[PDB]
Amino acid sequence: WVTVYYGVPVWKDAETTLFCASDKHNVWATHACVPTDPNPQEIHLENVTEEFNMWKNNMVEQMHTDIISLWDQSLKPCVKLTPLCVTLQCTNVTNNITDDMRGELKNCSFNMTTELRDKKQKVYSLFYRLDVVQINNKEYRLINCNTSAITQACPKVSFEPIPIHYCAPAGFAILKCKDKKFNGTGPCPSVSTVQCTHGIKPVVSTQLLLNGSLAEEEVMIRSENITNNAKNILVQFNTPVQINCTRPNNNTRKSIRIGPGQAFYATGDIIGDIRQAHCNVSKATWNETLGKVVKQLRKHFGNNTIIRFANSSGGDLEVTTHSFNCGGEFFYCNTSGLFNSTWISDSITLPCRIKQIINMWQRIGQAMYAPPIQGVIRCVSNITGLILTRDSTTETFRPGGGDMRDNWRSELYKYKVVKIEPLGVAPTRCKR
Amino acid sequence: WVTVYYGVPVWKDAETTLFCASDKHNVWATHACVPTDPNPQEIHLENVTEEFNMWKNNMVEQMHTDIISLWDQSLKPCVKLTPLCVTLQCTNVTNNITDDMRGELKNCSFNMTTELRDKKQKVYSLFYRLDVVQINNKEYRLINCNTSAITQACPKVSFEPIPIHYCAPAGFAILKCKDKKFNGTGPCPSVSTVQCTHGIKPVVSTQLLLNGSLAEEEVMIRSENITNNAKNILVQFNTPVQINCTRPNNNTRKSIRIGPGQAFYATGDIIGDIRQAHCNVSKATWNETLGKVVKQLRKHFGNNTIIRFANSSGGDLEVTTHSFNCGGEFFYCNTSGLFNSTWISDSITLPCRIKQIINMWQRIGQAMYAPPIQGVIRCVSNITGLILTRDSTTETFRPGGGDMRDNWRSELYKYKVVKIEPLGVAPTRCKR
Amino acid sequence: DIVMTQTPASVEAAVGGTVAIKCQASQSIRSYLAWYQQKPGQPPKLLIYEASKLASGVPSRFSGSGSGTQFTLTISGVECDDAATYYCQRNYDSYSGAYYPNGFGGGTE
Amino acid sequence: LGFLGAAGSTMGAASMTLTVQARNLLSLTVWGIKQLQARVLAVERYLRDQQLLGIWGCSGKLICCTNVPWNSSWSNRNLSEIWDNMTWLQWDKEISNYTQIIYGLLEESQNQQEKNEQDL
Amino acid sequence: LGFLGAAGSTMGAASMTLTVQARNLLSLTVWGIKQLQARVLAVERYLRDQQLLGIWGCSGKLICCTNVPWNSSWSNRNLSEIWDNMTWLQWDKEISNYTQIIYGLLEESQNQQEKNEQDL
Amino acid sequence: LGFLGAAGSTMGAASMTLTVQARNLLSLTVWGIKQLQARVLAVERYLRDQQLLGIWGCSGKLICCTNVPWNSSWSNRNLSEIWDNMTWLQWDKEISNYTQIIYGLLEESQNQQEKNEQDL
Ligand SMILES: *[C@@H]1O[C@H](CO)[C@@H](O[C@@H]2O[C@H](CO)[C@@H](O[C@@H]3O[C@H](CO)[C@@H](O)[C@H](O[C@H]4O[C@H](CO)[C@@H](O)[C@H](O)[C@@H]4O)[C@@H]3O)[C@H](O)[C@H]2NC(C)=O)[C@H](O)[C@H]1NC(C)=O
Ligand SMILES: *[C@@H]1O[C@H](CO)[C@@H](O[C@@H]2O[C@H](CO)[C@@H](O[C@@H]3O[C@H](CO)[C@@H](O)[C@H](O[C@H]4O[C@H](CO)[C@@H](O)[C@H](O)[C@@H]4O)[C@@H]3O)[C@H](O)[C@H]2NC(C)=O)[C@H](O)[C@H]1NC(C)=O
Ligand SMILES: *[C@@H]1O[C@H](CO)[C@@H](O[C@@H]2O[C@H](CO)[C@@H](O)[C@H](O)[C@H]2NC(C)=O)[C@H](O)[C@H]1NC(C)=O
Ligand SMILES: *[C@@H]1O[C@H](CO)[C@@H](O[C@@H]2O[C@H](CO)[C@@H](O)[C@H](O)[C@H]2NC(C)=O)[C@H](O)[C@H]1NC(C)=O
Ligand SMILES: *[C@@H]1O[C@H](CO)[C@@H](O[C@@H]2O[C@H](CO)[C@@H](O)[C@H](O)[C@H]2NC(C)=O)[C@H](O)[C@H]1NC(C)=O
Ligand SMILES: *[C@@H]1O[C@H](CO)[C@@H](O[C@@H]2O[C@H](CO)[C@@H](O)[C@H](O)[C@H]2NC(C)=O)[C@H](O)[C@H]1NC(C)=O
Ligand SMILES: *[C@@H]1O[C@H](CO)[C@@H](O[C@@H]2O[C@H](CO)[C@@H](O)[C@H](O)[C@H]2NC(C)=O)[C@H](O)[C@H]1NC(C)=O
Ligand SMILES: *[C@@H]1O[C@H](CO)[C@@H](O[C@@H]2O[C@H](CO)[C@@H](O)[C@H](O)[C@H]2NC(C)=O)[C@H](O)[C@H]1NC(C)=O
Ligand SMILES: *[C@@H]1O[C@H](CO)[C@@H](O[C@@H]2O[C@H](CO)[C@@H](O)[C@H](O)[C@H]2NC(C)=O)[C@H](O)[C@H]1NC(C)=O
Ligand SMILES: *[C@@H]1O[C@H](CO)[C@@H](O)[C@H](O)[C@H]1NC(C)=O
Ligand SMILES: *[C@@H]1O[C@H](CO)[C@@H](O)[C@H](O)[C@H]1NC(C)=O
Ligand SMILES: *[C@@H]1O[C@H](CO)[C@@H](O)[C@H](O)[C@H]1NC(C)=O
Ligand SMILES: *[C@@H]1O[C@H](CO)[C@@H](O)[C@H](O)[C@H]1NC(C)=O
Ligand SMILES: *[C@@H]1O[C@H](CO)[C@@H](O)[C@H](O)[C@H]1NC(C)=O
Ligand SMILES: *[C@@H]1O[C@H](CO)[C@@H](O)[C@H](O)[C@H]1NC(C)=O
Ligand SMILES: *[C@@H]1O[C@H](CO)[C@@H](O)[C@H](O)[C@H]1NC(C)=O
Ligand SMILES: *[C@@H]1O[C@H](CO)[C@@H](O)[C@H](O)[C@H]1NC(C)=O
Ligand SMILES: *[C@@H]1O[C@H](CO)[C@@H](O)[C@H](O)[C@H]1NC(C)=O
Ligand SMILES: *[C@@H]1O[C@H](CO)[C@@H](O)[C@H](O)[C@H]1NC(C)=O
Ligand SMILES: *[C@@H]1O[C@H](CO)[C@@H](O)[C@H](O)[C@H]1NC(C)=O
Ligand SMILES: *[C@@H]1O[C@H](CO)[C@@H](O)[C@H](O)[C@H]1NC(C)=O
Ligand SMILES: *[C@@H]1O[C@H](CO)[C@@H](O)[C@H](O)[C@H]1NC(C)=O
Ligand SMILES: *[C@@H]1O[C@H](CO)[C@@H](O)[C@H](O)[C@H]1NC(C)=O
Ligand SMILES: *[C@@H]1O[C@H](CO)[C@@H](O)[C@H](O)[C@H]1NC(C)=O
Ligand SMILES: *[C@@H]1O[C@H](CO)[C@@H](O)[C@H](O)[C@H]1NC(C)=O
Ligand SMILES: *[C@@H]1O[C@H](CO)[C@@H](O)[C@H](O)[C@H]1NC(C)=O
Ligand SMILES: *[C@@H]1O[C@H](CO)[C@@H](O)[C@H](O)[C@H]1NC(C)=O
Ligand SMILES: *[C@@H]1O[C@H](CO)[C@@H](O)[C@H](O)[C@H]1NC(C)=O
Ligand SMILES: *[C@@H]1O[C@H](CO)[C@@H](O)[C@H](O)[C@H]1NC(C)=O
Ligand SMILES: *[C@@H]1O[C@H](CO)[C@@H](O)[C@H](O)[C@H]1NC(C)=O
Ligand SMILES: *[C@@H]1O[C@H](CO)[C@@H](O)[C@H](O)[C@H]1NC(C)=O
Repeated sequence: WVTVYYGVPVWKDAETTLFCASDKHNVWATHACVPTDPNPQEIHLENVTEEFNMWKNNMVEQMHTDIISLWDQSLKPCVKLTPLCVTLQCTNVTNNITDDMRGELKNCSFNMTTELRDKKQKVYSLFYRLDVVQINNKEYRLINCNTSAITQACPKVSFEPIPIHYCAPAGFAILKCKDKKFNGTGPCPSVSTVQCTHGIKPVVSTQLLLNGSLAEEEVMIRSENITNNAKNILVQFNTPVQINCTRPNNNTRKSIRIGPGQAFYATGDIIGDIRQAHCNVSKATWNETLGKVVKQLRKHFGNNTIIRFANSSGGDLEVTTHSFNCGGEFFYCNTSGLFNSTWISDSITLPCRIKQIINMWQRIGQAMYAPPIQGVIRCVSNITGLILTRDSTTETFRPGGGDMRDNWRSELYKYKVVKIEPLGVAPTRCKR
Repeated sequence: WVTVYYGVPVWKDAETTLFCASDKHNVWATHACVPTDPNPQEIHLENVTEEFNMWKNNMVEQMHTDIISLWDQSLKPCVKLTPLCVTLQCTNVTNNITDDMRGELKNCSFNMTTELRDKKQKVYSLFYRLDVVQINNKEYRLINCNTSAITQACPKVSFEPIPIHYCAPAGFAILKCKDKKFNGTGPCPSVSTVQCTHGIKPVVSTQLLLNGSLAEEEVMIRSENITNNAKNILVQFNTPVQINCTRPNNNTRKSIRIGPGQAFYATGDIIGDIRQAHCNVSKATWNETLGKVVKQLRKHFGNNTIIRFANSSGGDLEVTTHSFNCGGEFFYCNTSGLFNSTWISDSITLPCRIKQIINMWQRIGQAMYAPPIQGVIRCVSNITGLILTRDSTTETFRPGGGDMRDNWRSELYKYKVVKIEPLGVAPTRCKR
Repeated sequence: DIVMTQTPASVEAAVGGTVAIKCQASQSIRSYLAWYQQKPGQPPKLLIYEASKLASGVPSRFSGSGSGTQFTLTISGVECDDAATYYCQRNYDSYSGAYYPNGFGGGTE
Repeated sequence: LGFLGAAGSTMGAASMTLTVQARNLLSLTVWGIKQLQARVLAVERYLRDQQLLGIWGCSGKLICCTNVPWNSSWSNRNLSEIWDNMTWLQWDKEISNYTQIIYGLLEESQNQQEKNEQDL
Repeated sequence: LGFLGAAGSTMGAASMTLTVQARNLLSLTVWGIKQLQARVLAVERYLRDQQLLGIWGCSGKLICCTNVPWNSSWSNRNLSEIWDNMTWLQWDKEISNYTQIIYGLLEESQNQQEKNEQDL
Repeated sequence: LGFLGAAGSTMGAASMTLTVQARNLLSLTVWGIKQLQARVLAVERYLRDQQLLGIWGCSGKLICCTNVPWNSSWSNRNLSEIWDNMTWLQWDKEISNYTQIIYGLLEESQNQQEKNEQDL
């Protein structure tokens, strides 16, 4: 009566280790990743359903620890700048500036070690205001002198995002859901199977989500709990909004030897006038896109609810501004110029600041020093979504953001990992 | 005629790699150890015998190298104290002391590096006499300045023992012998099989064996060779002897920054009077326990042999005193108050010293600095056995000890690792 | 791929009586069935969407319900303005994941 | 249909795709060490399934029939209903809690027939 | 009796526990890397035993009978004595030094019967 | 002759050395980590070949015969020529580009005969 079958098409939810596939020694060691399967076959599954939960998806946790581990490994074999944490003697940069840049740059002189242990040299460099702390012309310290070590990033290792594909080991499969009305949880009927996902760009940002995937059928609004004001709301656009960012100053760079075999890259002088860094967003596009978000957002509050976007909530720059990583520079842009409307029933210019000393993972640990880059940086990118948080007829939303194990969460919401279980039994009418 | 059988219950002696199972980032990385099998099944083997040799047991060698490797890995990502090896200017601590502590603590001032490379600060701290060496008030060096590097142990990593279970890989099995009269070598008939052993606490000590397993049927005395005076004798009690140890002084601690992101923990001042560290053992319990050891020890010498325990043999503290690791402090206690009797036909107080610079594995290599601990330490522990060495009617025994690849040897004596060999053949009366 | 069959063909009733029209599918289209009314010479008017919701401009005599693979359109009473055929439209594509108005079954008065 | 193409299909019909699923079960930086973990895991899982089929006397077959009787208490259904009106995912849930019973019976029943070859 | 429960038992009686032992043969810090060593070793040993059974024509069986004659010089004993009055540990010691002879004979004798299927 | 001793020999004659080659297929410093790579690779390759033989119904045999017809378009030669006047290296080159055809036919033809046991 008992017949044993092998190769039965069933599975259980499971957690396993995923490995990557992809495609000059960049920050994510993509040359160490296996080659992709070109033209992989996607297999649609007819007459199946499955349940998903993007807020409990362990693929997010692996992407989180993979990116952090890679960041730290890549910065490990790089020159330390410990000898640079000295008393600095600084004055203001005033010779060729606009008023908006007055006080933004400082000219600092200091006594630094030469390759010979017994000799010192007088050198100077420029620093941005945000990296320099006054002690009492005036004496200064770098911002991390009493908190952590500063390591200079290696100049040969780039940071631009490179798509990384996550692949399951044999015996496991990835279920991708196509239901275009899926809100992040529960039954999601249009399921297909892939062995390895498409590439995801490991972009790190706050408030605005850049260079991600787009929605199609509608703007999607997803949250763990809509009525819980302690949770974030992820909004995915079905159209991109284009932005253009610039340095715009023409920078120079010089090397200082600080010991045998090691050098520090100092910001040199500036060619031409000094102007403030900034980002432009097309105004009409932003105006229309925001209206689409509101129409859809109202479905969870009522047709008589007024939606206001107020302003940024306040706090440290890392959580109040738009953290933008581009061209090898770290930008902190003022988004109050975007989120300024109330909804009832040209270009926008966002002034932006630059920092060289970066605490990338919002932790106390080794800080990275971004070496200066010569020439002029020009960045073009797509806003694919945004993060909102919510504070009796008017609801208030704010950019919020700042959370890690987010952003990537908007790319991995479509996937679940399952374990294949080939054996099973059933009754029939045979005997040996 | 030839029949081949698979799954035949036979084995050969073998050596393989064992892995652990167990159960806050402690020194043995127990969070990296796999979970245990709850309520594991022990299987008694009827009508078998096996031979064991605890002196040739390779499980001891693996425990030895696992503990050392873990110790070194755990202390690796910790602040180095190299900048502390400076000329110290010291005076005696005299303000609130008893006579027994006169000269035990010194008050040392020194010129140490601040987070800025170009600034120095005058700081002071207290040190124990045993960690400070006079050069020529008076000038001093730390004990390891001309021998090794000093690394401060990380304050978040605890040292109390945590049971570790050793598990065999599939295809291997561990044979545990229950013969309660087993002397460490030869046939041991009461054999049972387990897949993984019970937990063993990685306690490091000398002279007295603390928090181990107990004997039952009798006090067991084991040695590689009883008549060889170059060998140690391990004595396992069938009852615990309780001891209570104390700091007893109320200590404070302060942090000194010694460079960006790094700090040294200095012993601060002392609240209340300064008294000598000490351990108490119940006297009656010690008196009775020692008599039991003698009765059994005599069986290997004769009923007309007198047994004397003399005193400690002399040498460096690490091999003459009771090395005791508890509360995060390192104690070196005087055991001459215990081993003081001759056997023919209240509490005991043992004065004890404290050191902060520890050469844990009796090797020249990196030394560990134990940071100060605030408040008052109180330790309670079980003496489960002891180590004796032996020097014409009187035999003399002394605490001896000091050997590594010992202590754990008293926990692993019960186990042997074997390899399962499922194939074999035999004649019968069948053909194809 | 898409199977939609309207079965109670050629049903009519006198004014004041009632009628019902029903459709079946070989694939579930839970809550994604739309009903239309087509009077001669006119484009179809949307009556009911998402199985049971009435479209704006639709009289209260129209109703309906269903789930899965079984759905019905009902008229609470004939008012002599029912001179139309009715159609079933599927608003869910099981292969693409999209929810657009692809595929009809129908033709019953 | 492709790998798991039959997952939503009738249990009977799905028996003809057993080859397709079986065919796809077997295979110091961040993206480096994970590949030893990925490969060791794939191998161990493959072998455990083969080991059970070997023990039960099903080596070399996608479909094997044995002499263990069906105990109706495991599922009070007829054959027409499970083979024609149910999928494998549904069936697996229905009798998942008897898996260990069936497996113990299947292995004992194999050894009982090996001793019977002592006579040939 | 449990795993190796029959180790001290009569060779004949112990044949009924072959399932029990077979069933238990298959599966960058200090306690980390040792697990790849533990798993790779378990897999290789399992597979080598299966490979030999495959080569000798014993695939899928705990007990297999072949046509190789017994050479009495390997052990001058009758069957009553080894099957009723001896354990497997004892037997293994007695003929351990002929293992390589038996295995060579067993594999050659299998290939010699594969060529005989050239006629079917 | 020894391992690969028959590599230059006639295809027919070489069939009697299949045992010899099969027998030898299965098994943090610079010379350290390479051994996990060496062992994992040896195991995966061994198992993939065994998996295919299992699927085609050839488990446990060095030589297995199946019911798939020979399509002469793959090689327009008679049997006398390939078995007596050719080596295996030469044969492998001649039909290397049909390997995937033969394998697909071999596996489908096995499942088609498993359903036929539904009647026993
Ligand atoms: C969102 O996606 C867009 C599109 O991919 C992305 O914009 C692109 O960024 C790259 C990298 O910053 C730009 O490439 C540079 O172009 C300049 C001008 O020709 C070159 O000089 C640069 O070469 C130097 O830097 C290299 C990297 O360190 C060195 O290897 C090289 O030797 C030189 O020193 C480099 O080629 C690219 O032009 C833009 N594309 C557009 C249309 O602007 C954007 O950055 C993404 N968003 C985010 C947040 O990353
Ligand atoms: C032999 O076994 C005994 C029994 O297990 C063992 O004695 C125990 O030692 C631990 C650790 O020293 C004691 O636990 C402490 O208790 C005090 C008082 O409440 C706490 O303040 C301590 O907390 C601090 O330290 C922790 C570890 O660094 C920190 O994580 C924490 O945040 C605090 O800073 C700690 O809980 C325990 O009380 C005793 N038990 C008894 C009965 O005394 C003995 O040490 C073992 N022998 C040897 C040689 O180890
Ligand atoms: C930062 O300060 C230095 C030192 O005063 C400036 O460099 C000097 O520039 C003058 C010309 O204006 C030269 O004659 C000197 O020889 C330069 N000195 C050195 C040491 O190079 C520098 O221009 C200032 N930078 C900015 C942005 O103001
Ligand atoms: C910004 O959005 C546009 C529009 O989707 C992207 O352009 C498309 O890129 C894909 C992939 O190469 C092409 O198949 C489409 O045909 C392009 N569409 C158009 C209208 O040109 C563009 O790549 C996005 N930018 C970034 C940085 O992601
Ligand atoms: C170690 O020496 C220091 C320095 O003399 C002592 O600290 C001083 O204590 C007096 C009070 O008795 C204060 O007025 C001073 O301001 C303290 N000086 C500093 C630098 O703190 C310290 O008490 C001595 N420690 C011991 C144990 O004797
Ligand atoms: C010191 O010895 C006592 C006596 O054996 C230990 O107390 C026993 O602990 C076990 C395990 O928890 C219990 O099952 C017994 O019932 C306890 N016996 C008594 C009389 O209470 C005690 O744990 C030992 N101390 C240390 C540090 O190991
Ligand atoms: C999904 O379910 C439908 C039934 O609701 C299946 O359709 C049947 O297919 C068989 C052939 O396998 C036909 O004989 C029946 O007449 C069909 N039923 C109907 C109502 O038309 C469909 O095959 C299933 N999909 C899959 C992949 O198995
Ligand atoms: C250990 O040896 C004894 C014999 O000394 C075994 O006892 C025999 O068991 C069989 C059944 O298996 C009985 O028929 C005999 O009559 C028993 N002999 C005697 C003298 O009573 C015992 O079974 C062996 N233990 C194991 C686990 O095999
Ligand atoms: C190499 O090729 C030669 C032929 O050129 C083989 O010699 C033949 O061997 C068979 C026996 O296997 C004899 O019956 C023939 O008569 C021999 N031919 C000649 C011309 O003498 C030789 O055996 C081949 N070597 C190997 C290893 O196969
Ligand atoms: C430099 O900047 C400070 C503000 O931080 C301002 O008070 C001071 O006047 C400036 N000095 C010069 C010369 O502009
Ligand atoms: C370098 O050291 C000298 C010491 O006399 C000091 O006068 C000078 O100001 C220091 N220069 C800088 C740039 O710190
Ligand atoms: C010094 O530490 C304080 C926090 O205690 C911090 O606010 C300040 O910015 C630090 N300054 C420097 C130069 O590290
Ligand atoms: C998603 O939709 C389901 C109904 O299909 C609902 O129960 C669930 O609460 C929704 N989730 C969120 C986050 O709104
Ligand atoms: C932003 O727009 C202004 C005109 O309002 C223009 O002068 C500036 O160059 C633009 N900046 C960028 C980065 O496009
Ligand atoms: C960005 O620059 C391109 C030219 O390179 C221009 O066509 C585009 O309109 C600019 N986008 C915005 C938002 O200004
Ligand atoms: C642009 O924003 C204003 C509010 O500032 C709003 O009234 C207007 O409708 C918006 N335009 C579009 C196209 O959404
Ligand atoms: C907008 O937010 C910024 C950052 O928190 C704050 O400095 C500014 O005063 C706010 N402006 C208004 C009008 O609330
Ligand atoms: C953004 O600009 C406004 C002026 O419109 C200013 O009041 C606000 O402080 C700026 N935000 C930040 C974070 O600097
Ligand atoms: C927001 O809009 C008001 C006009 O309604 C304007 O006065 C204010 O400056 C705007 N805020 C920002 C940050 O641009
Ligand atoms: C910066 O100035 C130098 C002057 O020699 C010029 O060659 C270079 O092209 C300029 N770079 C940019 C981006 O304007
Ligand atoms: C300090 O201790 C030494 C012994 O090492 C002793 O000779 C000296 O007199 C003591 N000094 C004081 C002030 O007690
Ligand atoms: C610090 O250095 C000065 C140099 O003049 C010396 O006089 C003083 O004694 C030193 N202090 C200490 C505590 O070593
Ligand atoms: C210096 O080395 C000798 C051994 O040559 C040792 O006895 C002494 O204690 C050491 N002193 C210091 C401060 O390291
Ligand atoms: C243990 O006992 C055996 C006798 O059973 C004896 O031969 C052996 O020497 C003893 N071992 C020791 C260390 O005394
Ligand atoms: C040891 O015993 C003495 C009494 O003789 C008592 O004063 C002391 O506190 C005890 N110490 C400990 C650690 O129990
Ligand atoms: C240790 O302290 C406990 C109280 O915590 C006491 O009951 C016990 O008798 C003491 N043991 C000894 C040996 O003094
Ligand atoms: C305690 O030790 C003395 C020797 O100092 C001995 O005579 C006495 O018998 C011992 N008591 C017990 C109970 O063993
Ligand atoms: C006891 O041993 C210690 C340490 O070796 C020694 O200093 C002391 O003098 C000895 N006492 C006697 C009485 O032998
Ligand atoms: C132990 O105490 C005695 C006094 O009874 C003393 O002579 C001996 O030197 C001390 N032992 C050690 C190691 O200090
Ligand atoms: C040993 O006992 C004698 C009395 O017989 C006593 O005088 C001596 O001080 C004791 N030794 C120790 C270390 O307590
Ligand atoms: C040490 O002294 C402080 C004085 O503020 C007191 O709060 C603390 O409880 C004391 N600790 C102990 C163990 O006596």
